[PDB]
Amino acid sequence: MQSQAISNYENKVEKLDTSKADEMRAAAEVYNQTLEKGVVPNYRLSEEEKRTYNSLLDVTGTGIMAYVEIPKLGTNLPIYHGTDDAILQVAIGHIPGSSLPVGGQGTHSVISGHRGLPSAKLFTDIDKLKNGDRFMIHVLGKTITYQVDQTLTVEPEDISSLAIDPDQDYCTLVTATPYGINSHRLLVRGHRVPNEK
Repeated sequence: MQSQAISNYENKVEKLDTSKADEMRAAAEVYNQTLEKGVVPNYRLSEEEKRTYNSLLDVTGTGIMAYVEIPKLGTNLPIYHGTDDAILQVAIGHIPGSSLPVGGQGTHSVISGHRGLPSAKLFTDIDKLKNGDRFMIHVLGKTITYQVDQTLTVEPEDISSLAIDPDQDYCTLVTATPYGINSHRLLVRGHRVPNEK
């Protein structure tokens, strides 16, 4: 299911000319440059903003923009647009209003399984990631590597650590961590490092 989705993504990417892939990825980077930085993120999009967001990195019909690879956890998951409310029950979703997952200075992308059904087990083992561990975003044939440097457990309202820092390139993985009689969020942040040749 998740394997099939990723195969379908890879097939579409292969069919694309490098020119087109580069054009699509540059459009995402240009969009990221317009986002506000150094502030608590605003994750409430207008209708016009949603239309813009949905039109970007629309590789497959289903709205898969990329996939994440976490070698240590044996995890490979397709990343959907975060407006696709139904599919987020069984798949990872990018948080709209955060940077699209194409990297660059002054980007902080956020991808989450917090809306996933328990049986879906989305990012169920990201609590096992330690500082120094790597994950990779695969987007339109480009590999982008992140090294985890921070693991926070927060109340769902506290998103201040998801701010876009103008001089950094961060990706945060998010999941629901239900302990006690309440629900919390686990935020696993990595910073951009060079790829493994």
